[PDB]
Amino acid sequence: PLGSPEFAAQAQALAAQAAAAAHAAQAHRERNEFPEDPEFEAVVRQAELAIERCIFPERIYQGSSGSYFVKDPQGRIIAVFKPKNEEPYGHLNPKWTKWLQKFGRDCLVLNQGYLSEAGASLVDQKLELNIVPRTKVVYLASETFNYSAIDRVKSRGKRLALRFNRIGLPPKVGSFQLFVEGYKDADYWLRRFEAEPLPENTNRQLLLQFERLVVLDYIIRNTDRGNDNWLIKYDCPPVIKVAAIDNGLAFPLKHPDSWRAYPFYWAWLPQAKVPFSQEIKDLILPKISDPNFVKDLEEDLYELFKKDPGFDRGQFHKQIAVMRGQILNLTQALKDNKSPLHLVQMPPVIVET
Amino acid sequence: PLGSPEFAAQAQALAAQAAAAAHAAQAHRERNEFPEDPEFEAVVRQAELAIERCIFPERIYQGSSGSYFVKDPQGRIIAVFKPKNEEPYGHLNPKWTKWLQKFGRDCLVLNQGYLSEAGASLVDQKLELNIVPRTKVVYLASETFNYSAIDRVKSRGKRLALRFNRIGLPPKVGSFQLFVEGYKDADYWLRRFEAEPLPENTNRQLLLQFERLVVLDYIIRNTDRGNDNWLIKYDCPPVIKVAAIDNGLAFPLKHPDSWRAYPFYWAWLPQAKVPFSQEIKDLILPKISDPNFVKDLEEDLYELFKKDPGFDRGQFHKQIAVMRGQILNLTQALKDNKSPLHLVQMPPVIVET
Amino acid sequence: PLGSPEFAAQAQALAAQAAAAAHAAQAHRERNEFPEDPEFEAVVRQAELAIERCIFPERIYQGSSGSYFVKDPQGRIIAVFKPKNEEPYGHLNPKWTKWLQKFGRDCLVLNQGYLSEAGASLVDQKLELNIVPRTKVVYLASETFNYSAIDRVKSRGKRLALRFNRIGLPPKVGSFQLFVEGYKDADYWLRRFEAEPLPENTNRQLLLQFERLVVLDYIIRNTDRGNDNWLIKYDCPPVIKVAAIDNGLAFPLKHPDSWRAYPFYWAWLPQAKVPFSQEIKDLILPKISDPNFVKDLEEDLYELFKKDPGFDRGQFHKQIAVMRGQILNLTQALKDNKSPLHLVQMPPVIVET
Amino acid sequence: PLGSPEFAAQAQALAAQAAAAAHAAQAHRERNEFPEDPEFEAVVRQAELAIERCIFPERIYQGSSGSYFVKDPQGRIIAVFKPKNEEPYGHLNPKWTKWLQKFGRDCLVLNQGYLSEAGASLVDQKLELNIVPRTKVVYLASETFNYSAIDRVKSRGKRLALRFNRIGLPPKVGSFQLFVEGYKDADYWLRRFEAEPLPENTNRQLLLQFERLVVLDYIIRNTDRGNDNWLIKYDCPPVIKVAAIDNGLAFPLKHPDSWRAYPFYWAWLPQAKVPFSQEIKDLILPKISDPNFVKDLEEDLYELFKKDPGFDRGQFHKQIAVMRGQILNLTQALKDNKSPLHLVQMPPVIVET
Amino acid sequence: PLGSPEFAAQAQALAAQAAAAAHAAQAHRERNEFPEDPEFEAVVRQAELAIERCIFPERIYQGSSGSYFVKDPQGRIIAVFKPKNEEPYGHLNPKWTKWLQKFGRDCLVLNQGYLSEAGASLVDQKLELNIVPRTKVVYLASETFNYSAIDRVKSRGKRLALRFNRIGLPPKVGSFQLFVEGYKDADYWLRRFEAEPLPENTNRQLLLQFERLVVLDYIIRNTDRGNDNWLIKYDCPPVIKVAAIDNGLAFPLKHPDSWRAYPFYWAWLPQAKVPFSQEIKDLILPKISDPNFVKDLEEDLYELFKKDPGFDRGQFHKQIAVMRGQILNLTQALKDNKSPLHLVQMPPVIVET
Ligand SMILES: Nc1ncnc2c1ncn2[C@@H]1O[C@H](COP(=O)(O)OP(=O)(O)O)[C@@H](O)[C@H]1O
Ligand SMILES: Nc1ncnc2c1ncn2[C@@H]1O[C@H](COP(=O)(O)OP(=O)(O)O)[C@@H](O)[C@H]1O
Ligand SMILES: Nc1ncnc2c1ncn2[C@@H]1O[C@H](COP(=O)(O)OP(=O)(O)O)[C@@H](O)[C@H]1O
Ligand SMILES: Nc1ncnc2c1ncn2[C@@H]1O[C@H](COP(=O)(O)OP(=O)(O)O)[C@@H](O)[C@H]1O
Ligand SMILES: Nc1ncnc2c1ncn2[C@@H]1O[C@H](COP(=O)(O)OP(=O)(O)O)[C@@H](O)[C@H]1O
Repeated sequence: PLGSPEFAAQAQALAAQAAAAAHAAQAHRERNEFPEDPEFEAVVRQAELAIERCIFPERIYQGSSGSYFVKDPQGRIIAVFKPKNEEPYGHLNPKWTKWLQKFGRDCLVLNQGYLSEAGASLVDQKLELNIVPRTKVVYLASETFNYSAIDRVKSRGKRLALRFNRIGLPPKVGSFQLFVEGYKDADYWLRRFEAEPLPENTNRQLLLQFERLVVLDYIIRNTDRGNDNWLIKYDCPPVIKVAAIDNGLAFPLKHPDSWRAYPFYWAWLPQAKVPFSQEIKDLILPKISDPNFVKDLEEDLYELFKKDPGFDRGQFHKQIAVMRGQILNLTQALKDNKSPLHLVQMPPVIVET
Repeated sequence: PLGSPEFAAQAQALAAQAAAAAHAAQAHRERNEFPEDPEFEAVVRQAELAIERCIFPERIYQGSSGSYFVKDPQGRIIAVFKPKNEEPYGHLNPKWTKWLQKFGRDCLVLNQGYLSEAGASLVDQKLELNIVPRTKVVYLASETFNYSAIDRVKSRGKRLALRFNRIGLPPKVGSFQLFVEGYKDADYWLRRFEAEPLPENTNRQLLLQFERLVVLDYIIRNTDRGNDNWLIKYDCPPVIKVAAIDNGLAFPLKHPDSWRAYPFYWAWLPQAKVPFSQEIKDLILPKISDPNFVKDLEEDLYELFKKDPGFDRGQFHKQIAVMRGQILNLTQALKDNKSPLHLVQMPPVIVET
Repeated sequence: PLGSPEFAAQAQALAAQAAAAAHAAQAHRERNEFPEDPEFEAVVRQAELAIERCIFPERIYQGSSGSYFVKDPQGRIIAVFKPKNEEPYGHLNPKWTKWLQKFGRDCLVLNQGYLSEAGASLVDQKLELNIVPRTKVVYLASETFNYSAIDRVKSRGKRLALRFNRIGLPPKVGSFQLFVEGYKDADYWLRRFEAEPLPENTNRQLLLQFERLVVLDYIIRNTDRGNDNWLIKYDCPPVIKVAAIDNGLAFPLKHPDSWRAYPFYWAWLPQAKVPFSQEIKDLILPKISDPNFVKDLEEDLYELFKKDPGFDRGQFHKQIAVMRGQILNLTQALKDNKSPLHLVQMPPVIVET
Repeated sequence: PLGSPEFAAQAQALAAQAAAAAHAAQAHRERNEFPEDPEFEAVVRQAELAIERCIFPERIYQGSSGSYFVKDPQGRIIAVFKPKNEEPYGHLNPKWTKWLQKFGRDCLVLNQGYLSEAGASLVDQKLELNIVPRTKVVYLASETFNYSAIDRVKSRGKRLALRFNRIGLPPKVGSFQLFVEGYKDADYWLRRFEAEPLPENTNRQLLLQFERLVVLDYIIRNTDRGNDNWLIKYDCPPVIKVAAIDNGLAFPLKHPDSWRAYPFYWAWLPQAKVPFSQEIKDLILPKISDPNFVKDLEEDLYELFKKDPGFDRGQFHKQIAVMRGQILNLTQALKDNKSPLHLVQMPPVIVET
Repeated sequence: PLGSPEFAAQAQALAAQAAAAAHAAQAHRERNEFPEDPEFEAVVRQAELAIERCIFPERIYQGSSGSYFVKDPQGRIIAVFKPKNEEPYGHLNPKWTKWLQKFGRDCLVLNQGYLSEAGASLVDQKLELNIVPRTKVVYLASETFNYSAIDRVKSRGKRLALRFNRIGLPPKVGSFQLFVEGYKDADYWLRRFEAEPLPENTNRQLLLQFERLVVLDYIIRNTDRGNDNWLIKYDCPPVIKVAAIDNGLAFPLKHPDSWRAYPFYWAWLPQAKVPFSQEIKDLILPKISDPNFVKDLEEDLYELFKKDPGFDRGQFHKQIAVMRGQILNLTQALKDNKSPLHLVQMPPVIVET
């Protein structure tokens, strides 16, 4: 029916349903569905629930201004939430990027912290490191988040959606990282271990965890890893665990102008001279040296990243080019039984496809 | 020394000191000095003090999103603070006004609520009504006010001024109205009085207070007087007092397009039919019928108003033209022993100078 | 003669001579006169001389693309020259700065490397540290510098100035740092000393030098000090000397967004835990705690900085505000016999005047 | 399958492969393949090879700033390379052409020297003159070419392409003309011949070569032929050869405003009065008087020319119109046994199609 | 006191009074004062008076849409009022003139009808012709004029000026021409006279009047004189009078492109062949041939014309240049006892000063 009334009717079926799909996309996102990870989705519902019952995510007192401790309805801290528009460069929305070079010393993209945060977790899972607490992109509305004067006043009047939902403040997008319990700043424990050495079996464990951290931080090329920035959990009377937690500043789009800037702080630790174990070599090498694994990972990051309103294909390629370079270096250092310290000394490479 | 080296040196004395004055004006304002009213200034210091000791002005739960209960260091509520940039139209700063007509149904100016608030108090004092709690333009900085993401992050780092002041968040300008104790919504009491009439002596008092309210609300042509909006204080075992408290929406720049919109809600009360007393006639008439009193008042409002960044001489004339018209009507109704109700029925006049 | 023919003639004396001064300013700068330091000026003449005789400054092979080893007519390396327009952000000349915020993660100004370079030397002298080899702002023309295609072709034809000078390529402005002989990367020596400890008297010397480095790097808040970046000279059969040499990335305009980025690399050395000596306390404290010394230094930097075409008063204040903050911290740590390591741990302060 | 799923899939086959073709076009060009002339391609590989082994094309000392002597890995000069962006008007890239007339005295196009250079060779081959050394459009990257500050710094970091190529500096496009050995400035020999006349047989040879030069220079209407600009090779104890070498300024788009400007310098030589031989008449006439030969040549030049980013169809027609006019004049002078001198005296014609 | 406090105070006397003068100029104009002609001013007051008492100027039924019959309070027609903004090209206010040539066939200025109207009267008086009824530039406000929707609604609300004037609609500027009684279309009478000739004495009178018309229409170069356009008053049982009444389209800025367009319609009448009398020659020649009279007249028109908001000095010169040309021709034809018909046949001249 190439030019017939039967087809022109079908084209109008598609037209109006595609406009129905495009109208109701924002509501579909703000629903927070994770078919692929029900355990996480549960914790989000729990977060949403305490919000209704009026137990509000509270600002983190000593950290940044942009991060919140999400509480469950009982009162327990269950997650950390960092909203996109509460990041430092949260303004500058009318993308002003193409106007700038058509620059600069900056090596990170402008306002995609929450996506770095989420992407770190995504690389973690793909590599099976389990050091980054599951963290995903999530919508949340709360009295305690930083809204604008207009946003607040608009929201005093009763509003209803249509499925007769009440509408509070506009939900903010951000990273929602699962909170983990009984951990401490890596350096706190690290210096105690210096005073008291650990039983060699336990210490062998700490070292396996630490290697995983190195791998993760090298691939995403974290910009901001201190030794206060990862966490160690350790209880004596016997397991020891690390948690990689502050990954808002990774996935740069070029290696920094000077090598000295943005160092990996763990590279100065004595642990860093210990050559990579076999355990890490056959957990990681089978993956990162398969071109399909890297191809598949790149695409996972593409999907996650595109979500952002400000997404730029040009940037994403630059970002991936850096990562490829890291993967390359890492592969080498893994094949030659080198150590984390050796790895950070290898000259940075970019790989263009 | 009209073109000599002795004078050219004196001109450079003036140049650099006038630039020193213009540099350090913002710090001079944010200091909150009131030579003319030390009692008020004291309460501001007290507000500033609790801020340092970490007793923060808290958001008013049931009212608007833009208003805060300032507390003293003890915990007592001492003032209401409404910041300019937390008003509904707080955005729209790059004055976009001349671009609009060179409009509209709107009869109030855009973002000068705090000045209406302050101006109401200023008219109160000039007329000696003492129904508006002293309220002035004040700078305050606090964790609990609504700042932007940038403003917050910028302020985590230690900053010092130079007289080695610490610098918190940037101080906000707004209205700072003295809080008054033991009052209730005018209509709460008003309906009780209907059930229980008041002793005629007390009732005569309520009526004197009420006349003052009428006068104030008519001259500034309040846009937003409900009967929940003014307050009555009354304790039995014998004085009764009114408080005019929510004057953010007065000093319009034209009479509203339709007379029916923005009514004075007290005009429907039975009290409003009672003709103006002698007490009010010789408290007000000697003032508002002296052209110099009005001239002097206009200039007080000019000085207060100009403070605003968005101030517009064109608007201020329109504003004053309306007020003159009200004063005119009021003068008439006062000379002819008319009642508040009669007064609100008189056709609105504008007076152009 | 306020409006007379005698004065109008004098005003024309000034008009045409001020236009003569403004015409011939560029030639006056490109002359490289240093009344205040004849020893340096000599070395510049020597550099200019080898240029004529065709001994060309050669590109530094392993470093950056923007730096040249200036040779005397004999062949000896006598200076390092880094031209402004060969810096990384050398383009972007039509100042596009005000168009950007009226940003950003960048904490250094755009294209003022040569001035940081020169300013470091200027702070050195003022404090009498003598660890930075004298370095000033200098004009040089050479075949080997990176010119544009036009600049090169234009310069094949014979040109003459008028004092019948020949004109080669257009002279470039940059930093001209005196070359120092027999030094090596600080870490080269530092690790040898670890194998072989130094005689305690010599080692006490190394420590006095090192303190000076700390002081310099903290005040200008160098962004880019590695342990390959300063140099140690040491000959055994007994003095030891440091040279602070790569100061192109100091005088930031804000403390970096994250404390972890741009660390001072010497802070990890064991030397850094040794508390500040008396020798440094009475060489520096008498200076940096006199408000006039700081006032005088600020003005020296102002004069040097303004030279740049892109200079911005707004930036320069931000820059000075940072430095004041450093001076403040430094003063404290010097009074309390603290160590360099303690000093870098003190929270960064900004001081606004 | 005009609107079916089988076809929509095929359209996506084309879409993504055409985008793959368009992505990887620049890499395809920078490869320098000449199926049609393997002997030339070889010399390019040889040039590329010495570049890797670090034998760099060196600047031509006495000529222009834009030309380089390409060396093979042995050290021998094998080619002359003139990059497009090192031509005099190499800037002005954002084509600013249509903005200019919607002018001027200029009769050559702005920045297509390398194409004139290449086109001269292309006309040579088509006419079988063999006086222009084979010269084609070629990409080359080298330390010694004139790059920008950014281009240089960007290229210090290791980069890799993906077929795991290393990436040096960005390759420049230009003309790559085969270097020819043992030649001298035409006038050098020409004046010696005046002192010593040549054996009449040899001299008859010189004259056949010279006619070919005339033909070539007249058709492309070279703008810049001196008598230092073509070369004669001559060895006594017996052949003599000319080489037409500097053809960067031909293919004008109009005849010059004044006939006197841009003369053909050989027209003043005594040789120029000698009428065209039969040898040239039946080598050239059979060609240039066949309309198909001219049609075919025009299309060869079209293909070569379009390569340029700045190409303009409007200009190319004007260019071809001039050439047609020359061909016309030339045909005439060839039919009537006229001499080169007669030919240059014939009034310039333009032929529009 | 050239730079003293005594003078700076006097300069502020001038500043604020000159701003007082400039503020209250519009009110000063809208007052309609004619010191120089009290008889006219009276009739304006009378017009204003009937307006208040609600006897409104009524639209002229058969003429243009822009003209009104002003009535006195009794009901008698006393004047014709043509408002500027009711002319055909009344829009186009934001002068768009300089944007047009930096054109055209149009030979009149855009929207200055009322000034032509007024200027005709002004030329009449200066020459003492007394055929144009006194007409001046006048402000009037009336319900019946054509106002905009906004103008009307704005004016329902009571407004007062400050000398406690009420404010009706905004007053319009226009021409206010005295109405004259018992006249008829010139051609009505003219054709009757053809049937009945007039007594020769009366006819001699008609001819003197007619000459005056010719003079007036030629000098201002009326564009639009029909024979219905001037009026004759004639009563039998003995004077006869003409009235020149519709002069809205004179003072062109160039002679029309074609001579045939805009003819003087009286030129076809038989009267027009009768040579100019002595009476007109010594009433006009003594004037128009004195250069000072013309100089003085030009300045009177300048003053009148400048009033217009759209006034343009460039145009006014062109206008005066045309008139000078007419005066020149007229002078000639008056000296040589020529007739009106001869005069209109003389080629148009422009005279530039
Ligand atoms: N997923 C997590 N589980 C447990 N503790 C966390 C987690 N994320 C952050 N923290 C802790 O909470 C605080 C939050 O700060 P962080 O998220 O690192 O950003 P910043 O310090 O820049 O605000 C830190 O003390 C950190 O140790
Ligand atoms: N100066 C004051 N003294 C005492 N009570 C006040 C004062 N101002 C406001 N209130 C009370 O506090 C609440 C604040 O609301 P208000 O200032 O009227 O603005 P909104 O209701 O629009 O937020 C009201 O309940 C009012 O009764
Ligand atoms: N003033 C100086 N005296 C002696 N050696 C120097 C001096 N400046 C730099 N060098 C040395 O020369 C090289 C130049 O590099 P440098 O100026 O540090 O910048 P980059 O390494 O970024 O090019 C380094 O090896 C350094 O050790
Ligand atoms: N293809 C070639 N073969 C041999 N010699 C050449 C060739 N091209 C140029 N030369 C010689 O090398 C020098 C290069 O200059 P040229 O290419 O003519 O441009 P310019 O003189 O404008 O730089 C000249 O001396 C010329 O004689
Ligand atoms: N000053 C005047 N005195 C007497 N009658 C007039 C006067 N002006 C106009 N009229 C008459 O009133 C009518 C008005 O028309 P007029 O002013 O000529 O312009 P239009 O015909 O274009 O509207 C005409 O009939 C004219 O005869």
